[PDB]
Amino acid sequence: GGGRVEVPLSEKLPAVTEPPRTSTPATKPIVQTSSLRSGVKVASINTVSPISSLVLFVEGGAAAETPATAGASKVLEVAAFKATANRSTFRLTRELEKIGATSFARAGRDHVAFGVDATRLNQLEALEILADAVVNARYTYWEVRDSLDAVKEQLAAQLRNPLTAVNEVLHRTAFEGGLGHSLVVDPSVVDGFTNETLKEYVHSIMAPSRVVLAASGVDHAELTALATPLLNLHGNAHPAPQSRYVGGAMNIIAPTSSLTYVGLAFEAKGGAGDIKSSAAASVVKALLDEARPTMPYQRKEHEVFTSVNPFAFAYKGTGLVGVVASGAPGKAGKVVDALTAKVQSLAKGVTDVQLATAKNMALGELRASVATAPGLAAAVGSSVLATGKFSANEVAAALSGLTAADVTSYVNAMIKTAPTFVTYGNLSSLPRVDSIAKRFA
Amino acid sequence: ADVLLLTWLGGNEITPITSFVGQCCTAYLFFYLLVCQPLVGYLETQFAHG
Amino acid sequence: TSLLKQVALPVFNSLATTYRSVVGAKLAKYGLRFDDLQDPLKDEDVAEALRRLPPDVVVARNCRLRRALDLSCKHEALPKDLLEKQTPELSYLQDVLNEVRAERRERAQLGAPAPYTRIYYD
Amino acid sequence: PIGVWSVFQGYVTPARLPSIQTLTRVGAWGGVVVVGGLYMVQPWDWLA
Amino acid sequence: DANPFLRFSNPRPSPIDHTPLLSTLPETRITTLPNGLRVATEAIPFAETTTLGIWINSGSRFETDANNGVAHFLEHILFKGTKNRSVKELEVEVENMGGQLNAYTGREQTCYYAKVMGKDVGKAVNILSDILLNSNLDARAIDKERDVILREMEEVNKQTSELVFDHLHATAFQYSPLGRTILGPVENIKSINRDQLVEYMKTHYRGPRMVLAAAGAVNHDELVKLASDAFGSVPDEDAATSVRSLLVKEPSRFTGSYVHDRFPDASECCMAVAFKGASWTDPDSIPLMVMQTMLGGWDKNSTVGKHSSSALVQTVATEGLADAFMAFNTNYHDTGLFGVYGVTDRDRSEDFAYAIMSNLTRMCFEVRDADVARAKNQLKASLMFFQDSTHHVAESIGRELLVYGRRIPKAEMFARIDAVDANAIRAVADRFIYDQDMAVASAGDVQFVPDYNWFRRRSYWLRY
Amino acid sequence: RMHNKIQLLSVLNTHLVAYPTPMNLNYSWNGGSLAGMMLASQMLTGILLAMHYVGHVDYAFASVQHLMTDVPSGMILRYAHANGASLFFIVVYLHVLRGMYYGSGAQP
Amino acid sequence: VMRLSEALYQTFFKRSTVYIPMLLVGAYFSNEAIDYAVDKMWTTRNKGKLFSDIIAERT
Amino acid sequence: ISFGSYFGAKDLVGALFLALVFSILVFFYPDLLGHPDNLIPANPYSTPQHIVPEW
Amino acid sequence: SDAVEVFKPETGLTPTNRLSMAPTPYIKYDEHNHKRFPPGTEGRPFAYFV
Amino acid sequence: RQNIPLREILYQLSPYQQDVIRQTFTNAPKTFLRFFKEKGVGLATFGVLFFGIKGYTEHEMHQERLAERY
Ligand code: HEC
Ligand code: HEC
Ligand SMILES: COC1=C(OC)C(=O)C(C/C=C(\C)CC/C=C(\C)CC/C=C(\C)CC/C=C(/C)CCC=C(C)C)=C(C)C1=O
Ligand SMILES: [Zn+2]
Repeated sequence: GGGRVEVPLSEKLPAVTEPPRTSTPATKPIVQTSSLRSGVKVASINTVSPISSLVLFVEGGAAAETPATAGASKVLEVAAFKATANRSTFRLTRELEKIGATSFARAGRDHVAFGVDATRLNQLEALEILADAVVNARYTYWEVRDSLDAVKEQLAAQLRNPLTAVNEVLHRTAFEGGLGHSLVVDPSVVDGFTNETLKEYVHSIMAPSRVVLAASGVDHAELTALATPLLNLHGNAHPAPQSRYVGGAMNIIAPTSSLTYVGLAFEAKGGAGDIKSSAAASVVKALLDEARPTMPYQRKEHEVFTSVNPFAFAYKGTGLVGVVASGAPGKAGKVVDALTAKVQSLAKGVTDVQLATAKNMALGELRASVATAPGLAAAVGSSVLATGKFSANEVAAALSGLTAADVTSYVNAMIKTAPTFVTYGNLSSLPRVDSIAKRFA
Repeated sequence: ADVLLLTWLGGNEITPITSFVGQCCTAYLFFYLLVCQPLVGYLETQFAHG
Repeated sequence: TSLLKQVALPVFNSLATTYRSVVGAKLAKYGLRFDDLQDPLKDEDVAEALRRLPPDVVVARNCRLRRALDLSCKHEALPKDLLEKQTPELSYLQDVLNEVRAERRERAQLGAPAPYTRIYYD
Repeated sequence: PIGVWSVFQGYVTPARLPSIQTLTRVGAWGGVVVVGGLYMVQPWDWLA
Repeated sequence: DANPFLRFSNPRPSPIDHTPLLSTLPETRITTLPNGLRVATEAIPFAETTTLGIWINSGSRFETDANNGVAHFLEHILFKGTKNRSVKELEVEVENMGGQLNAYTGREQTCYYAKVMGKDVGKAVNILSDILLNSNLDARAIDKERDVILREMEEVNKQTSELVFDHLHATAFQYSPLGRTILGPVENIKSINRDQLVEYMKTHYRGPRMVLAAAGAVNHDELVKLASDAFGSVPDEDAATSVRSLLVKEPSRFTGSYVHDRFPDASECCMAVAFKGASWTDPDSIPLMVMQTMLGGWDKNSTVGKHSSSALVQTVATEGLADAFMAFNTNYHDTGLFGVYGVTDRDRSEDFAYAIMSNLTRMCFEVRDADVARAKNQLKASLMFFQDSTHHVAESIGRELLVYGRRIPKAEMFARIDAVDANAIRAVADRFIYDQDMAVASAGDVQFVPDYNWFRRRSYWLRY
Repeated sequence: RMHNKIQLLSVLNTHLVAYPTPMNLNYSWNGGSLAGMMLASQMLTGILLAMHYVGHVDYAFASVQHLMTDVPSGMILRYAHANGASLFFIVVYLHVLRGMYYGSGAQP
Repeated sequence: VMRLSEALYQTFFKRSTVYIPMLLVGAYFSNEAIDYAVDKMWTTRNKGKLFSDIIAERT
Repeated sequence: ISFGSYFGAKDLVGALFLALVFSILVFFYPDLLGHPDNLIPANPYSTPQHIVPEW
Repeated sequence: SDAVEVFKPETGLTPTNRLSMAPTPYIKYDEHNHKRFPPGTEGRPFAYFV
Repeated sequence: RQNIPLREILYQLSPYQQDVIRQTFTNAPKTFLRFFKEKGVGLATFGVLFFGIKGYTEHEMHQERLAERY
């Protein structure tokens, strides 16, 4: 028979505290970074968590796509962690499921990320599986052909949300170059896709100076010493189509959209490279948070709006801070007027309580992004890929050291720059486009 | 040929030479049905598509 | 017996080459390849490996099969100009089928069955 | 390709074979047919 | 063979010793106030965020027929204004501490909690005590929420899985308190008022049934002082009206039964089959956790389902029997539920049902050791993933003090998991599954779901 | 179609009229239909024979002789039924040898 | 209300290979009892008329 | 190809060959494949010299 | 997924919609042919013995 | 019925625009010789084995009858 001691009772003398308590480190751990002799940068941060997260960041995404290889990042999200030169798909799946580890492939607009999350006792297995699935991937014909269907329903489901479509068209209108390409493409774009297209895209994006290995809860010396023979990469840097902000306006026609969506955006100058400008953009995003759901079942009523959803994206060298607001189909001009009034009242000055509230909201978001080990590893990897360092302490200091005059100056400089304007839905009521982009001038 | 020989032998009388030949024919019938068909067939598959 | 087995390996190669030459001479009169003899209804590993091929290869295989069946119905052979171009030992199915069989061997050592069944028509 | 072809290819491992418990549960059907035959014939006290 | 790419890792499932992970896991401190309220903290050494809240051993089970739905209506009302703070005052003060309040109401458990930063522990304690003790419960807000609930009831605005599970609880626990829904019927909402809410909170929200659990960046002594200042005025509990006396007075009953909710033009076919499982205090609940890991779960957005370790996941993914499914293991104070829930359509519903029944009965006879070692490793890894988020740490602290009576240490939990072997799995499956009555619930396009006799016949094998 | 309205005509059409068959079958694929024809012939001749045969000792030999010399067309019926067993076995044996030659019993 | 015992279930009912020989011995004894009852009733009713009654009478 | 058109006449040809052999066996050599001893009435006390079955 | 988009029910407080949104634990079966046992009656059934 | 991907052009002629039995008299010796060339080895193997073993058995039977002959 099995154990019969009930869980309200303590387990018997075969329940030992044989591992002693290890003493805590004296200070909060710092991020330690170096570079391999192949040129791949390795950055890691130690944690007290029992979960180690390993993520591999490669420059690419929608910004590295061509018209021939259109939608290759979305296919790479599904086709990753399959048969390699050393393991089959069955062997990799069983080796991940044996240690209880999880894998993801995640494609941004300027990068693709591959990651394995496991416990602290299986970090060598996770590192070896991740490196083998990234470096030595095969991308066989039949597996890509069978994955294309699931890619098509995942894109079709992701395009059901109007905010995703508005974000795509807004990035198209705001930028010319790499950042204007479409991430969530139409399903019919990848109808002629083959494994040669994915192999061509992977050969373009892969280079030793465009790959960053980020780890959370892993010793740095051990990680470099055991990843030197695994991340010895070769290849040439395919040219990157640098993007520029130009602004403009566009439209979308949706036949059975029960609402109408309006997007307004500006450029965050400096991109992710400038700490202060990104902090000010995050504060502006929090200042535009009209209906934040801080409590269950709370009903904040607006006169015109149905939903408000701001954002602040910080790419390399340039950014895009703005707001998307919904509304009734017959009240779209009122939605535009209210959005312009909100940005103009922000430019008229912020009043102490709002500044403190938005600073606390930005600090809470920044600290809750890095609370878990996979989130911290992703943040370290993205920051090192975009800049060369992780500066969360400096970002928190910039958020806390922000005055109302600096924010008012930031919004004043924003409204002088030409904006980006996108509509959506069965558009049967709209003010003319010339008067749309006049209220900030 | 083995099966037709067994058909011919059944209409004869019992004789030591016919007993010996019938025993050899029965042994070869079992040998073909149980040894030639799996093993020679596997060798043919290894020759053709191996 | 390993020393006699080492002597039997060039013997195995010699009998394999002689068999392949004779059968390929018999095969080329119908335009068939060696890989065209494998039947999906007979073997589920072949049925799965044929599913992993690009469609032009399957079209070419089906055309060769129909040509050979027409020749068999006519009790004829290929013309000599066409018969001189035949290459019955050109492989299109061997690597795919080998990888399918290796996958089925690797799954069986851990207790897993094959992820494909026999073909049923009912 | 069901039968000797399965064992020539290496598809019959120590795994995918029936366990000892499975063979014992199948092997317990040997007594059922013996008891059924003895019930049908009834050769009482016939054991030598 | 690659030298660096083929070491350290292999697909052969072997038991892993998780003992060195116990050296750095933090400790839980519990302090019992004279009120009877327990204050339990778990300090993570370099955390910047804090989850803290109040867990209550109450819910829809401890209601009556007359006030069924009061506990769910309470989380609609409680955040709409207190006697010291208005709606806007509460909104501004919560916004300034950078967090969000949240609430869950189960059949037997209720929590109200806050995810804040470490500098806002005392403010969160004060706010949580303010909603919990000094609420307005205004009749105008009650009328303003009654009509919204009545509209979403008239529209049948519900998740499909929640619909199926509510039908399953209603038919498996007939004529017992666990068969009621958390939402309650339409008539109780149509005749709700402030008096019932006051009486429910006065009866059930007492000292020995309430845990203040905080995890992340928090000091134990300061939380003790803050809780004694704020939550020190809660009434104590009579001995005659404790949780155990209420459990004895109205016990749970399991009845083998069948229900389907048929719709004329639906597309999906959701179905759940459950057996009577174990209570929280049964020592067989750990093998049921291992068996639930062995059955696993799968949805069709994954493409590696054919290489799964689980045989049920392999069968469903290879033959395409369901769009998604999951095995569940629900535990209550004196009973439980164990089974599989899935989503399919009407042409694959019988084959999915057969796959569920055949994989459940198979665990009584043939269980190999590799599957058990794999499931033990996966369950221990899943337990280590919950330690990464302070919200899950606080939730586990509250749940474990409410339902076990104590904080089970991680070493004891690993030792209790490691004591499970294949014979234990066969014994527990024989106890709970083999030749037993089950409960069947379905909703949607369910005209081809087999009836109860088909499900009852397939709980045993005639060939052994 | 007329065969699509009566279920007997649908089965007969599907399995005897429109059934797809390989076009390169030679004359060694006629063993089965010949075996079926011989089975039907044996059944017919025997059912006719059993109307003049008496299954008792001291009547069986005399009933076969009365069948041979006195029943109209009885000698034809007896000799046909006797040699039809031989031809039935010839055809079935050649059928089995065909299946042995071509490996016709293999999967599926 | 009335319910089969668990310990008696685990012995003679859970496996078919144990259930079937028990079924056969119960069938044997049921046939013996039915034979005994029918023969006793027939011999009691028709006493003095059978052949064995005349033979035992002539002893 | 369809069975009922193409393989009906092909079966009819072989059936006509079989009917020719059958007619030869019935009408010209009716006792060729048999045994002459089966034209003797059965005697349980006297056995024939050679006891062989049909071919 | 939502039941309004998947099951697509009619709107209203019909008898089927009331049980769909909140099923009752007081299920009444028909008892003209068979009277039920008390709910939660445990034990292996007596019908095996019969 | 199955779907077979295939690229071809098929030509068929009417049965009444062709001769029925007039190339049989021309192809008859070639068909005979091709049949015996294709199946020559197996028929020879069967005949040699059957008739040689039958002749050896018959000769030994005659010898054994002569050995007991007075
Ligand atoms: C021991 C084996 C065996 C015996 C005896 C046998 N068959 Fe066949 N039969 C087969 C096989 C195998 C096939 C499939 C041949 C193929 O498609 O290659 C077949 C095919 C057939 C066909 C399709 C046409 C053909 O000839 O290929 C018919 C009709 C047929 N059998 C009828 C019969 C009848 C009627 C009998 C007896 C009265 C019989 N068979 C006896 C094995 C046998
Ligand atoms: C596979 C072979 C076979 C089949 C099928 C068959 N028989 Fe015959 N039957 C024989 C043989 C051989 C004899 C012996 C004939 C003889 O030597 O006179 C015989 C003899 C008989 C006799 C005795 C009279 C006589 O002349 O010998 C009768 C009556 C008879 N069969 C009836 C039937 C009937 C009725 C059927 C079918 C419904 C049938 N047979 C089918 C082989 C067969
Ligand atoms: C490889 O391709 C194939 C062949 O090879 C070209 C075949 O040959 C056949 C099968 C051939 C068939 C079915 C026709 C042969 C005849 C048979 C089996 C039966 C013989 C019956 C006859 C002559 C008439 C019987 C008459 C009566 C009245 C009996 C019925 C009784 C009643 C209605 C009461 C098939 C399926 C085939 O696929
Ligand atoms: Zn509710």
